[PDB]
Amino acid sequence: MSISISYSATYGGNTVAQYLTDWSAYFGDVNHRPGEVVDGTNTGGFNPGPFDGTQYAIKSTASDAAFVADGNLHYTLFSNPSHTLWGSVDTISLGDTLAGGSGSNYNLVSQEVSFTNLGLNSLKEEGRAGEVHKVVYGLMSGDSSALAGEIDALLKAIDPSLSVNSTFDDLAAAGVAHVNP
Ligand code: HEM
Repeated sequence: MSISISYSATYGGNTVAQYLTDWSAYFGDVNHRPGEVVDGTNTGGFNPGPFDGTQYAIKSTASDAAFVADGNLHYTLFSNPSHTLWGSVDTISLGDTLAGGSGSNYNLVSQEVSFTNLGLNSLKEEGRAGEVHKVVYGLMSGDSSALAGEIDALLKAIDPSLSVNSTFDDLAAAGVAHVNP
């Protein structure tokens, strides 16, 4: 299935690339790094978890920004290859004001953009070189490059004219993106 994008009308005139840069600047970096994960404040969480589920979500420690990844996800924690997120991601949703987690599915109250039918898939054995790992860990760490590259490849696979340098409105014109009510 080809990529499909939903977006808040607010961002219609933004390029996908520019939106991702800005969102990442707003989320910042949760400092999910050696020596810097010392409590539960920058781990994020799995649904149902603790180390697997159909969602991973994390809140910014710098702002209200948050994201949710939907799919079939597994985190190795200390087990070799350590600190690898692997499995499949179908959807990534970016925005503000995370809700749920506790019997409810994670969801953003302000879902700004959502990218679905991503068909990302990574095996455990790929370790931290897996596309799933790099995409999500990038977002955690203030670098939306990996996500941008993946969306870019999925748009181009539809047609070489479509890319992250298109606006959301451009992609809606091309039938690939859709404004949220
Ligand atoms: C429940 C969720 C998670 C928990 C409890 C968790 C726990 C940890 C802890 C405790 C560390 C630090 C280890 C140390 O300082 O010795 C760590 C590091 C790390 N975690 Fe996570 N983590 C979670 C989710 C994620 C996710 C979703 C990713 C990737 C998308 C990830 C990637 C990493 C990476 C790359 C490191 C750095 C390891 C290194 O450079 O050696 N973690 N994690």
